[PDB]
Amino acid sequence: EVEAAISDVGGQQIFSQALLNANRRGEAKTALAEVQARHQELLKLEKSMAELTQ
Amino acid sequence: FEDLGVGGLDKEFTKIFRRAFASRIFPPSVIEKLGISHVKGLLLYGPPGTGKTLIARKIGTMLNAKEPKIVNGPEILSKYVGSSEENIRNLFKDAEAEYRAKGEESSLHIIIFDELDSVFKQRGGVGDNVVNQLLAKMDGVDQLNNILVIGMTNRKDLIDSALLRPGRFEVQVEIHLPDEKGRLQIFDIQTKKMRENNMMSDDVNLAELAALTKNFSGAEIEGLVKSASSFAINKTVDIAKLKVTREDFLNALNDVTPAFGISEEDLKTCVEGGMMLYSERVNSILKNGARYVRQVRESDKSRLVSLLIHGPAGSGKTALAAEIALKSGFPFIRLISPNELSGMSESAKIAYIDNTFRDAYKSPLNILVIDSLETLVDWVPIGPRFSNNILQMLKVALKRKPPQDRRLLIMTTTSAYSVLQQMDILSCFDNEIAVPNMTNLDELNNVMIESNFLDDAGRVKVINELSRSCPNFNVGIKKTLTNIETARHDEDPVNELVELMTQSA
Amino acid sequence: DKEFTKIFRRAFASRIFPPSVIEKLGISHVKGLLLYGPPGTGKTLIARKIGTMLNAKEPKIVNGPEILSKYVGSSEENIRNLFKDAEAEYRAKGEESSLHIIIFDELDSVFKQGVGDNVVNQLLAKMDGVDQLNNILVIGMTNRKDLIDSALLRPGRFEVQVEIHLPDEKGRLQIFDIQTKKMRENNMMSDDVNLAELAALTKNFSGAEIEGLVKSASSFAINKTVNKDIAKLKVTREDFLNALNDVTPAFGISEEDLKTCVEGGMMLYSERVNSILKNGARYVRQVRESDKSRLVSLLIHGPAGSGKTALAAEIALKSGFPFIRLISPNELSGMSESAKIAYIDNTFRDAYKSPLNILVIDSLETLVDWVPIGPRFSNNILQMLKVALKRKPPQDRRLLIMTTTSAYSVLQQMDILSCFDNEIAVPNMTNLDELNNVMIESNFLDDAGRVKVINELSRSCPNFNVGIKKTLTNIETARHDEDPVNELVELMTQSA
Amino acid sequence: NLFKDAEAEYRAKGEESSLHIIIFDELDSVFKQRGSRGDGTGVGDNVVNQLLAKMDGVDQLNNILVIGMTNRKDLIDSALLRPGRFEVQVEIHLPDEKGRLQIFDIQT
Amino acid sequence: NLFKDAEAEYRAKGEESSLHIIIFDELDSVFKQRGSRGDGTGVGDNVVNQLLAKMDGVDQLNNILVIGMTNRKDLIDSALLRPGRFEVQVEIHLPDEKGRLQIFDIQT
Ligand SMILES: Nc1ncnc2c1ncn2[C@@H]1O[C@H](COP(=O)(O)OP(=O)(O)OP(=O)(O)O)[C@@H](O)[C@H]1O
Ligand SMILES: Nc1ncnc2c1ncn2[C@@H]1O[C@H](COP(=O)(O)OP(=O)(O)OP(=O)(O)O)[C@@H](O)[C@H]1O
Ligand SMILES: Nc1ncnc2c1ncn2[C@@H]1O[C@H](COP(=O)(O)OP(=O)(O)O)[C@@H](O)[C@H]1O
Repeated sequence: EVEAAISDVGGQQIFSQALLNANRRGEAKTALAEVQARHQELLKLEKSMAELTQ
Repeated sequence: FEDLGVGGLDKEFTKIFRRAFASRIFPPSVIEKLGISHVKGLLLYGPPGTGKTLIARKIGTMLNAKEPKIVNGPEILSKYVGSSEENIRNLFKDAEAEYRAKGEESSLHIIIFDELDSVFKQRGGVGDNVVNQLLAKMDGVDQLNNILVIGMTNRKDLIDSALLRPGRFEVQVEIHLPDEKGRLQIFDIQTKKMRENNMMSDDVNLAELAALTKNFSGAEIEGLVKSASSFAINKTVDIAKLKVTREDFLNALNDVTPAFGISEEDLKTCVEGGMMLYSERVNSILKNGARYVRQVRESDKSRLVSLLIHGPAGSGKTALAAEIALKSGFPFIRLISPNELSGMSESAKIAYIDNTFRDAYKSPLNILVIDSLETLVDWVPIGPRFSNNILQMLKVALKRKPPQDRRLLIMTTTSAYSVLQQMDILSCFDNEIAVPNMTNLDELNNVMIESNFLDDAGRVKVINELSRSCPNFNVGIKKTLTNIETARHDEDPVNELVELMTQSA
Repeated sequence: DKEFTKIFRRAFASRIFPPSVIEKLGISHVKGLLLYGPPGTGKTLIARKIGTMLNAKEPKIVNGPEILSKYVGSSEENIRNLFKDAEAEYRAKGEESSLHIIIFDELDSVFKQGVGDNVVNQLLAKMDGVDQLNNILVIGMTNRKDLIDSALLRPGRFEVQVEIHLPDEKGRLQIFDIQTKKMRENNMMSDDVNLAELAALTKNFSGAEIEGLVKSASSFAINKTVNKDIAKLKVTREDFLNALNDVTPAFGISEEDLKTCVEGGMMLYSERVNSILKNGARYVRQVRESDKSRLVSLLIHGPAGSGKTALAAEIALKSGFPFIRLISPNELSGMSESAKIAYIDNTFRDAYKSPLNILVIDSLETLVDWVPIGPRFSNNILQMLKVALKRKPPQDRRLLIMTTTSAYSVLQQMDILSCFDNEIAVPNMTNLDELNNVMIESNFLDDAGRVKVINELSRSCPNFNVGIKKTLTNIETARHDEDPVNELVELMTQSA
Repeated sequence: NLFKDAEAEYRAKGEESSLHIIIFDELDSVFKQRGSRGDGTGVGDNVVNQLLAKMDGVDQLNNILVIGMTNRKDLIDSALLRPGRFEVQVEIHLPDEKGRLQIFDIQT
Repeated sequence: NLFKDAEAEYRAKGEESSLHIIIFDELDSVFKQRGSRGDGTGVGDNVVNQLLAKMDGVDQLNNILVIGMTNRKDLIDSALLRPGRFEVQVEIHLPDEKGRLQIFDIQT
């Protein structure tokens, strides 16, 4: 007559992935992309003070 | 008690008030000086649709508790591991919080479970975890005595043994169907908006209405009244005097079908072909049935009777049972036949039958009919084969006396007597009625005049031909009626009716 | 139109009355309506049109999957944002507030049995309980009714259920005309195209795939053109007829097999055939005429190969009733037991839904799975049939059932013979004249051959006794080997 | 971002627009049936919804043919398989003997 | 996470640490005989075995007291009742008469 055939229900697991804040944007965001123009200024101090020391 | 909207339930409120609230009413100085905790659980049980939700709700308002938090049984389950039980845990959070914060001056909380037996079966799968989770928290290591939990169920005899111990579910209460006084009070409460606002005529006497309605469940009375009012207003469409008179009430009363009442429709269908007394036996049979009905109604000790009717196939057995039933006037009537049960699974059939048995014990007065036995038992002679379990269900059922003063008559029918003795079941039955088929010509005469088969010439000639031809006439009524119709709608009565009728006997 | 009157009379009556009596009495308005049916029926049309017809507010159309929101928790904010206007209008006026209708395309999409759960909680919270908003009416619809969460399925919520339907002749014809308008005006259909017969072709089709058909026939016309004759572009029936092969429906029809069961044709080789046919005609008349005989059962039995199914099918086809179907073992192959029982049950339920009906069951033993060794057989199916055959249909409805069999003695053994009203026997032919009739009807040999066959058989085989099937196949096989008698007579002789 | 160019050009020029074609090789990667569960981060839903918005309510963009290549039809949302969206489905099965000969011809 | 505070004190103040007490209520729901039931996903074994490893592992503790309460002694896993883990087992059973008298005394 009868027996077993399909059984369980209460039993499962799940992993979990993750995205990230957008503002993050490219690494260049404050104190990163400005270092290009901040360097020309610093080269200006170096120079103007080279005039100073000479 | 009755100042609030609940009629007929009197003892229950005395008991509940005495046991539950007599320790929350007095000033805490006293009861603290007394040193007793509070009851922390309640189980009230009964048939559906009796007003259990209502009583549960009103209790909270009486105590000025917080708004009730509600949940229903089967929804608790989820299909992930341990969230089915997380939900059970969530419910007590706010009570915990307010207890820790305030202390002993916190305001009482209320929780309502619905259909408790749907999950909380005896333990020993998810089920054990659920039962466990509720136990460990209902009364745990940390004290929490500002809460109250209410339980609602139909089957008390299936809940796990541990929840019913003094400490978790102390007070057990039963809710039964309304009595006559209950019905009268129910009408009084329900028809208050109509009464003061003056849209009920003065002719309607609700006491008569109460008397007329028996085994009405207490919810459906609302259905009746709203239907009647809707009927009246729809009939109107004028704003002279919108009055509801008795005719609306009678109409709506006629329309509605209670759940615990007569199932007229299938019985009328059962006897569709009519009852004509073509011979002398019929009278006697019906007299027997009436006698037994009286014996059931009047006695005290014979609270149950089992009565069997049997005879040859096609003898028209079931119709007599339906007739006897319909001429009795009892409030509760149901019919079990193979027709309903067709297509179901085995477990389904046993469940159905057993439900149908248990319901009757509630009502004061009941008759219950079984259409055929070998068919239900799945008999087939080669081997032979049949289902043992259903047989045992029936065998056990036919001895169970009603649990209380309620009363029951059981009627059953079969055509296979011999098999039943070879089964060793015959001891179930106290008394027997026999239904043989016709063996005479004058009986043919009576039936054919009643059917008005043809004019007298045809009638006389056919009885003469069968007199001279068939000496030992013997058939049941089924073939007689169907053959008569066949001859009628066919040609030349001698050509077929006589020939068929010989070929059948 | 019947739904058009049910919903009007039953549901939508309370709002008509002066609002004062409704507030005073306490009567509560019907709230929820579920339209359900297969895709493509145009349900959104009726849903909009009910609102427009009843002079209701302008609906909010919301898609099913669109309820699922990007942000966690914002779906529920949307659900609560939707009702603000109706709730505020109710606050301002109350009993005089206008009727607000909300239409939910693909309700099942999100309200399945954790955003999709909070939305359930959230709707359920506002829709009943603290609120008594009898102006927020809802009209949901779903193609798949089973996925609805049980939490919502209770009285007072979605109380009225409405069935949708599929195209009729004049409706499909009118939509055909509607689509063809622009082309028929501009003289670019060949006049030979008759629209009505195209409707007669398209039986299980709905408008969008009608457009598919039109575009396809056009595309074939294009194919004819491309390997400056644009003036000759005219869509001809052969484009449309050829295009019929590409598109496909999602329906099924079974009438065809009750037509293929008589593929071999009738030959009327003997008189008893005619007698039987007359009897069947008599019985169908009997059913049609008498108001009391609402259930008639016949049994047809005979030796294997005598020919039993074709006869019943012939009776049924000459009957001409609205509803005819067939149960044969062929359809039931490959399933498990619990599935055969359900299939049979469904078919029986489907036959109670028309004033006059005919039903035919084939070769009972195979349905019961009889084998004589044990003997073994499946009892449950047997008892299913036993109870089914004796059920009087609901009021005013009438059936006529014919069942064919070939093992009468076994049938006698199970004691089921009580279920039938009248029996018919079908013996196979035994006389050589009948062979001659069949033979001339088979026009396989010339006159001389058709005489020599009977001459040879008369002197070899007095008792003929073979089923017609064997005769037909024997003729067929003999036509290739040796057309002369010197094959067929012998082959029949081993078949004698 | 893919649809911008053709959109702009079309919007400007009307119907003269040159026909633009886009082909998704290996479509079944991400367009699994949106009415699904597993309840991770819902990006796998948003994506398909986006395409559908740009594909059905095109707002009169009639110069686009999107071609999908797959090995297994079944995986895909039925909500892409409907009129107005992926109408024609072409099955390409094993070659015959004559085609076998042409394949030799071309390879050799 | 139940043990962190305990170990933390042990490492710093070696012997003098105060006693930490942790109470398990209903031990018999999660810690069954490992391997018998059909786990399906394989969670229960992990719970049991994690507890085994921590209770008396390669790193010694001398601070902790753990309590367990249950109705069905027999179902608990076999290895946990080894002395050194759950050493002393006590039976609570229905009181006789003198017990009942004492209960009445101390209640009222
Ligand atoms: N006095 C009567 N004698 C015989 N038949 C009657 C009588 N009164 C009514 N009937 C008809 O008998 C039928 C109902 O009886 P029923 O069909 O149950 O007979 P049965 O022998 O129990 O059936 P079955 O042969 O299936 O066991 C109806 O047609 C009913 O009208
Ligand atoms: N005179 C005839 N009567 C009936 N059928 C005929 C006749 N001549 C030819 N045939 C053909 O016989 C074919 C097969 O008949 P049918 O399917 O009834 O066989 P059957 O004897 O029922 O088979 P089985 O032994 O499996 O039950 C039909 O398609 C029909 O056209
Ligand atoms: N004894 C009663 N008195 C007044 N109303 C009742 C009574 N019993 C049921 N009702 C009505 O039925 C509804 C309550 O349903 P209830 O019967 O409590 O649900 P269930 O019994 O199915 O849990 C309310 O409208 C209530 O007024």
